[PDB]
Amino acid sequence: IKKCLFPAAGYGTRFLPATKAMPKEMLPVVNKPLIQYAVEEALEAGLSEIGIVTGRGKRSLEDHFDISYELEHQIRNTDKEKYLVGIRRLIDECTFAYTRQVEMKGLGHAILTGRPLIGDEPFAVVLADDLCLNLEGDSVLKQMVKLYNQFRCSIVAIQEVPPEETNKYGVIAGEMIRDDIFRVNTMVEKPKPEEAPSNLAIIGRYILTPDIFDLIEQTEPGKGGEIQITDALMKQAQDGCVLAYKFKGKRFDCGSAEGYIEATNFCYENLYKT
Amino acid sequence: SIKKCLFPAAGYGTRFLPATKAMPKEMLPVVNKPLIQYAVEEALEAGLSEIGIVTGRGKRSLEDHFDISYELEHQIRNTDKEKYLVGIRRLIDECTFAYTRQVEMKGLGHAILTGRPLIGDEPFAVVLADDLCLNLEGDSVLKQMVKLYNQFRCSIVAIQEVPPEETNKYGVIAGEMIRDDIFRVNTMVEKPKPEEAPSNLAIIGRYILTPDIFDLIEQTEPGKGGEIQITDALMKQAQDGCVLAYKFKGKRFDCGSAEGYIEATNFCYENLYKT
Amino acid sequence: ALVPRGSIKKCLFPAAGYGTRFLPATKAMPKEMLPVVNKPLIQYAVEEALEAGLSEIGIVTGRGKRSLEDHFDISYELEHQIRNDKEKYLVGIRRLIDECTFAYTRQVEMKGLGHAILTGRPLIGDEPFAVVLADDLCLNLEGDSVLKQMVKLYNQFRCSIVAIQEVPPEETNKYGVIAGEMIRDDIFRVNTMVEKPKPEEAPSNLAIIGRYILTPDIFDLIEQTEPGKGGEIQITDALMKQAQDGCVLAYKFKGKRFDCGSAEGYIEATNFCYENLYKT
Amino acid sequence: SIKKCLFPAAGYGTRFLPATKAMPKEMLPVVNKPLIQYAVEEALEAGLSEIGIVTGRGKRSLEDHFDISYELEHQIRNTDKEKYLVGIRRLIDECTFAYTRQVEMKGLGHAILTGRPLIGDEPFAVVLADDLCLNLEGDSVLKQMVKLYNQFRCSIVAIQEVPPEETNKYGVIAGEMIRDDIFRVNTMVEKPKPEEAPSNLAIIGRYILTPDIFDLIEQTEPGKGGEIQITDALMKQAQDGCVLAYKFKGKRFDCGSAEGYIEATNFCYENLYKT
Ligand SMILES: O=c1ccn([C@@H]2O[C@H](COP(=O)(O)OP(=O)(O)O[C@H]3O[C@H](CO)[C@@H](O)[C@H](O)[C@H]3O)[C@@H](O)[C@H]2O)c(=O)[nH]1
Ligand SMILES: O=c1ccn([C@@H]2O[C@H](COP(=O)(O)OP(=O)(O)O[C@H]3O[C@H](CO)[C@@H](O)[C@H](O)[C@H]3O)[C@@H](O)[C@H]2O)c(=O)[nH]1
Ligand SMILES: O=c1ccn([C@@H]2O[C@H](COP(=O)(O)OP(=O)(O)O[C@H]3O[C@H](CO)[C@@H](O)[C@H](O)[C@H]3O)[C@@H](O)[C@H]2O)c(=O)[nH]1
Ligand SMILES: O=c1ccn([C@@H]2O[C@H](COP(=O)(O)OP(=O)(O)O[C@H]3O[C@H](CO)[C@@H](O)[C@H](O)[C@H]3O)[C@@H](O)[C@H]2O)c(=O)[nH]1
Ligand SMILES: [Mg+2]
Ligand SMILES: [Mg+2]
Ligand SMILES: [Mg+2]
Ligand SMILES: [Mg+2]
Repeated sequence: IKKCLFPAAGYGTRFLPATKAMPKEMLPVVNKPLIQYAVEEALEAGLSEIGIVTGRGKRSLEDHFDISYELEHQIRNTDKEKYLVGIRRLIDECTFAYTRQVEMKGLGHAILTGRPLIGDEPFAVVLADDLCLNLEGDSVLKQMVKLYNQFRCSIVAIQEVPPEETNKYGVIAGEMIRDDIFRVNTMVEKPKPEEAPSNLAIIGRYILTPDIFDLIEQTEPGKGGEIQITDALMKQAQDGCVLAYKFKGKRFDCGSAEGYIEATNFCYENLYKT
Repeated sequence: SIKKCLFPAAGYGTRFLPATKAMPKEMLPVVNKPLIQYAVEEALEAGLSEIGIVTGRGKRSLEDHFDISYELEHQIRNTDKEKYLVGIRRLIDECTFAYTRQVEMKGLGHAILTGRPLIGDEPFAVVLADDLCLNLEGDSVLKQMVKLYNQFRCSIVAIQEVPPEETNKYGVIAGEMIRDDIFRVNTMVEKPKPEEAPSNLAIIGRYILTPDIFDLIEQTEPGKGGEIQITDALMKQAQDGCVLAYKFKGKRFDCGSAEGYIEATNFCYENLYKT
Repeated sequence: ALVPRGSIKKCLFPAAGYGTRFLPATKAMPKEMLPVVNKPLIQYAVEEALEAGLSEIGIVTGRGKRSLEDHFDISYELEHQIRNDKEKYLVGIRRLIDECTFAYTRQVEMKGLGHAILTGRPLIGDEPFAVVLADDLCLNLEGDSVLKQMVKLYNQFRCSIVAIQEVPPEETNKYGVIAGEMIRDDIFRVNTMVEKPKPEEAPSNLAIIGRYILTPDIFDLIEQTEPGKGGEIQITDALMKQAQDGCVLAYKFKGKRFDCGSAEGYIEATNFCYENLYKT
Repeated sequence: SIKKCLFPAAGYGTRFLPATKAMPKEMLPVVNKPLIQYAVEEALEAGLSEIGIVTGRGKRSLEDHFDISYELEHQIRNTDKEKYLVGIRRLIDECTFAYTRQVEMKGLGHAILTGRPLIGDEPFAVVLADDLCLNLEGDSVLKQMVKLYNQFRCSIVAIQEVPPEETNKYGVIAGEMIRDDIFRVNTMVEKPKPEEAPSNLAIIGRYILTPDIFDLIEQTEPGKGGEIQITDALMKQAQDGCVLAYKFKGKRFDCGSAEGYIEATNFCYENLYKT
C-alpha cells in the first residue's frame, strides 16, 4: 500500500470568513497547516503518493505543496533548515495529484470522486480536520498500515466518547478480536443518542480496499442528505471484513471551534516552544 | 476628510512558516477571522472606505479573501449561514480594494513608499495587521486616531507604555507632553539597546501620515537591519513638522509573534466567538 | 470647482469586459490577453503608454483578473527556467516590469465602460489620466504611438482627447460617433457624441477608437450619467456632458488600427503582426 | 478497452514568449478555442473521459479553463450558455480532470512518466496539444487509434509523411509495412539528421501506450537535447514488444511553431468560426 487520499472539499462552515478562500484543512495550528500534519503522517507510514480532493479554496492546497520559487529566492539566506525541513521533505519525497469535487454530496461521494487517482489498489483516507498526534510512538496512520498487512481488510480508527456527544460522529458496534481491535457488524452516522448502538465513534483515519468504490456507487443518501462513507463501509462489513481499531495517541476535533483552540494551545507548549 | 488606509502585507513572516509559505502573516486567522479583516473593519469604523494593500509572497490569499466569491454564494445559497459572513460582506459592498506589489523587501518604510500610487497627495492611515487592536468599550484605535487628525491635522502615531526590557523590539519615541495621552515627538529610534531608548513608549502598528512622508522616505538611508524604517523617516518630520504620539484606548495583542498570536486566539474565542 | 490640467503620468486600462466573442478561450482570461501571434493585446497597450511617458499603469480587472496580474508580475519560475538567454523574447515585458508601477482594482458588476473607468478612480485621484482599451491594437511603425501623439496634443491644449478615425457609414453602429467644429484637418471640437447609433442617426462618420485623455472631472460626470445603450454607463455619454461646458477634442490619429474586439480584426491583426513584426 | 488520456502541458514554449509567460503553449487560442480544448474534445469523442494533465509554468490557466466557473455562470443567466460554451460545459459534464505537476522539465518522456500516479497499470492515450488535428470527414485521429488498439492491442503512434528536409524536426520511424497506413515499428529516431533519417514517416503527437512504457522510460538515458524522449522509450518497446505506426486520416497543424499556429488560426477562422 502506497497511496493516501485527502478529502478537502467541505463547506468548512465553523471557520468563516477565514475559510472563504481556503479550506478548513488549511487552517494553521500555530504555524503548520492542519493538512501538512496529515501528509507528514502518511509519509511516515510509507504512503508517498498523495491524492487531494479539492473544492472551495482548492488553490490554497496546491500553492502550499508546490516548489515556491518566490519563497525560494526570498529565503536565499537559509534558515529554511529551521522551518521548512518538514514541508521540503514532502515536496521531494511525495507526489501530489489533485482532482476537483464539483458538487458536495458527502464524504462518500468525495472518496468516490478520487477513484481515478487510486484505481485498483488499497488506499488510505485521511480527514485532516481530525489532528492526530503520537509523539510517543508511531502515528495513527502507521498503526493502521501495519494492521492492514496483517488483516488485509478495511480498517477504521475509533475511540470512546461521551454518550451525549455521540450524534456528532459515526459509531460502530461489533465483537472484539483483540485488546483494541473489533469485527464491525453495524455502523451508523450521527445517530440519536437514544438509538446510539455504541460509544465507539470513528475518527477520520480509514484504510480502504478498492471494492469500496463499487459499494459507494450503491449507497443512497443518508444522514443530512449526503452519501456517507459510514453507510458504504456498513455494506462492506456484511459481505466482507471491516475492523474498528482504537488507536494509540492524541486526537483533537479541529472541525469544531473548541477543538481547534485546544489543538493550537497544545501544539504551542509541546511542539512550538521546543 | 481623511478617507484612505494602506496595509503593508509583504513581509517575510519567517515566524509563521510553513503556513505563511503561500499566505501572508497578515492573513492568519484568530479563531475564524483573518488578522487583516479585523484591521479593515477597524478602518471602516473610522470612515476609511478606500483600502490599498501592498502585497508580497502570498498575494493571492489577500485578493481572494476580499474578492467577491461566486462559489461561496452558491454553496451557502439562499440566506443560509450569513451569520458568519456579515462582516466580510459589508466590507465588500462599502469598501474599494486596490493592490500593488512590493517585489523587494527593503523595510516597512519602503513598503509604505511603494503604496504611493494608491494614495497620492492626501492624508492616509497605515495599519500593520500583525498588531491586533481591540476596543470593546468604544471606538477603535484607528477611529480614535482619525478624530485626533481632524483636530491637530498632523501625523499621528499610536504608542503604548512598554516594559523597559522589551524596548529593543519596538520603535520608541520621546517628546513633550501636551495631554496625558498625547506627546509631541522630538525623537524617534528603531529597536534601541534598553539603556538608549529615550523613553519606554513603544510604537504600535497604527499610523496617520501626511503626504510629505513620501519624499521623506526617499531621503531616508537604510537603518536598523539594512531596511528603510518609517520610524527614521517619521523622525525627519518631527524636526520641522508636527508628529503626535497617542496612547490609545484598547488592548493590543502582538500577533506578529507566536506568543501574542495565541493570546489573541484564546481571548477572541472566549469573549467574541463564544457569544 | 477647479479642474486640474497638470502633467499626465497615469494610464488606466479597463479589462473587465465579458469578452463574449471569444468566449471559450476567455472563460478564465480577459479578451485583452489574447495573444496577437506571441504578445498579449494588453502588453502592446502598456508599451504604448511607456512610449508616451506614462509609467503608472492601473488595470481594472474582471473575470480572468489573474491572467492580467500574472503576466505583469515578476514570475520567479520563468526566471529559473532560463538564468542561463532566451530573453530576446522578454525584452519588452521585462522593461515594463522594471520601468512601470502596476496597481489593480476589480470591477464588481459590469455596468459599462464608463462605470469601468469610474471603478479606477481610487487608482487615479484628482489627476489627468489616459485610458487605453487594449482590444484596439494601434500600430504606428513609421512614427509615434497613438497615445504619444495624443499626449503631445494635451500638453498644448489641455483638453480631454478622444482618438477618432473615419469609418464607412454602414459600420457606425459598432462605435461611438462624434460631431463638431473642425479646427484643423485632424482636430475637431466635439459638440455631440452618441454611442452605437443607427446609421441613419449618426452625427458623422467619425468613430471613437479606444484611446482617451481625460481630465478628472469626468469622474463626477460619470456618476451623473444615466444608463444608455444596452443599459450600460457609457464613457461616450459622460464625455458628451464634458463637451458641453468644457473642451473635448477629437483627434484623427496617424497609424493603423485593428479591431481585435471582433474575430475578423483579431485574425487581421494576427497576420499583419506575423509578417511585419514576428519575422523581424 | 481504454478510458484514460494524458496531456503533457509543462513545456517551455519559448517560441510564444511573452504570451506564454504565465500560460502554457497548450492554452494558446486558435481564433477562440484553446489548443488543449480541441484535444480533450478529441479524447472525449474517443471515449476517453478520464483526463490527466501534467502541468508546469502556466499550470493555473489550465486548471481554470477546465474547472467550473461560478463567475462565468452568474455573468450569463442561461443566455450565451450556448454560444462558444457548448463544447466546454460538455467536457466538465462528462470528464474527470486530474492534475499533477512536472517539477523538472527533462523531456517528453519524463513528462509522461511524471503522470504515472494518474494512470497506473492500464493502457492510456497521450496527446500533445500543440499538434492540432482536425478530421471533419469522420472520426478524430485519436478515435481512429483507439479503434486500432482494440484489435491489435499494441502501442500505436500516429505518423505522417513529410519531406526529407523536415526530418530533423520530428521523431522518425522505420519498420515492415502491414498495410498502406499501418507499420510494424522496429526503429525509432528522434530528430535525426536528414542524411541518417531512416524514413519519411514522422511522429505526430498522438499515442496509445501500454503501461509497461513507464518502466521503460526510467531505463531511458538522455537523448536528443539531453532530454528524456518517449521516442527512445518506445524504441525499447518496439524491440521487445509490438509498436505500430499509423498514417492517420486528417489534417494536422504544427501549432508548436509560429508559422503553423498562423495556418491553424486562418484555417479554423474560415471553416469553423463562421460554419
Ligand atoms: O462533500 C464533502 C464533505 C466533506 N468533505 C471532507 O470530509 C471531511 C469530513 O467532513 P465533515 O463535514 O467534517 O464530517 P464529520 O461531521 O466530521 O463526519 C465525518 O467525520 C467523522 C470524523 O471526523 C466520522 O466519524 C464520521 O463518520 C464522518 O461522517 C472533511 O475533510 C471535509 O472537508 C469533502 O471532502 N467533501
Ligand atoms: O518590506 C517589508 C517589511 C514588512 N512589511 C510588513 O509591514 C509590517 C512590518 O512589521 P514587522 O516586520 O513585524 O516589523 P516590526 O517588528 O513590527 O516593527 C514595526 O512595527 C512595530 C509595530 O508592531 C513598530 O513598533 C515598529 O516601529 C516598526 O518598525 C508587517 O505587516 C509586514 O508584513 C512589508 O510590507 N514590507
Ligand atoms: O463593464 C465593462 C465593459 C467593458 N469593459 C472594458 O472596456 C472596454 C470596452 O470595450 P468593448 O466592450 O469592446 O466596447 P466597444 O463596444 O468596443 O465600445 C467601446 O469601444 C469603441 C472603440 O473600440 C468605442 O467606439 C465605443 O464608444 C466604446 O464604448 C474593453 O476593454 C472591456 O474589457 C470593462 O472594463 N467593463
Ligand atoms: O519536459 C517537457 C518537455 C515537453 N513537454 C510537452 O511535450 C509536448 C511536446 O514538446 P515539444 O517541445 O513541442 O516537442 P516537439 O519538438 O514537438 O517533439 C515532440 O513532438 C513531435 C511532433 O509534434 C514528435 O515528432 C517528437 O517525437 C516529440 O518529441 C508539449 O506539450 C510540451 O509542453 C512536457 O510536458 N515536458
Ligand atoms: Mg469533522
Ligand atoms: Mg510586527
Ligand atoms: Mg472594443
Ligand atoms: Mg511539438
